[PDB]
Amino acid sequence: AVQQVRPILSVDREEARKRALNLYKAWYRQIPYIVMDYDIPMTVEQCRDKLREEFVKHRNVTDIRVIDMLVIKGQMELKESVEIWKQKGHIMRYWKESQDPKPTDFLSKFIQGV
Amino acid sequence: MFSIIFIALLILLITTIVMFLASILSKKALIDREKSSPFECGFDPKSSSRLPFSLRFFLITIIFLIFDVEIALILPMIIIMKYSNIMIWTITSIIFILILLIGLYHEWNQGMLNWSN
Repeated sequence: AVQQVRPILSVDREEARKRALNLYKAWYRQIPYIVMDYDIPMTVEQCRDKLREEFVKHRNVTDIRVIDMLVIKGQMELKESVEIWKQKGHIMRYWKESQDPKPTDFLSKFIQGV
Repeated sequence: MFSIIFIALLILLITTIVMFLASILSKKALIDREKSSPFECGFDPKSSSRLPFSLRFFLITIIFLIFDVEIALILPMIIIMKYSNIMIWTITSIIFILILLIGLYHEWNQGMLNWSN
């Protein structure tokens, strides 16, 4: 079940793989600047893990066009973070610190209620 | 002089006491990491204020130093008009103010008085 479509940025998965890695470069280069220029608790090693953790979220993605869009949005945040348009609050938004853990085991959820 | 210095000190002491009252009379509350942050319209600042601030009136800035040092030479005029030779005083004074005007109009015509563009 295939159709003809217009490419977004890349023509091949290999080019898409190439673009995604560059986005990892630029972020990985940028973490030392973000720590200095934002009054946030997190350190470089913690952040450099968060970069790894989330690039892993989109582990099973296959469509090149979807990978292009993730890289378009992924790049947009970096420019908004290479610049300090994103404020102190927004950067820490990547951690969901305020939300406390919700237990997963059935017995705990049942006792806690829906 | 010595009278003026004493009152100069006495005033400085008095004005100094004023905030030393203000610093104590002021309500005291715990200082926050955000309360003491700079003011830049409510959004965090991109750039320290200690970056190089470009200059455009640099040329006028230098000309200001000069023009003052000729104010040192016009001010004595009055004081020595009753006591000086009138030709020498008259001639020299005029060719002092013409020189200044000519200098000013020369640069004005050359466009140096305009800012960097």
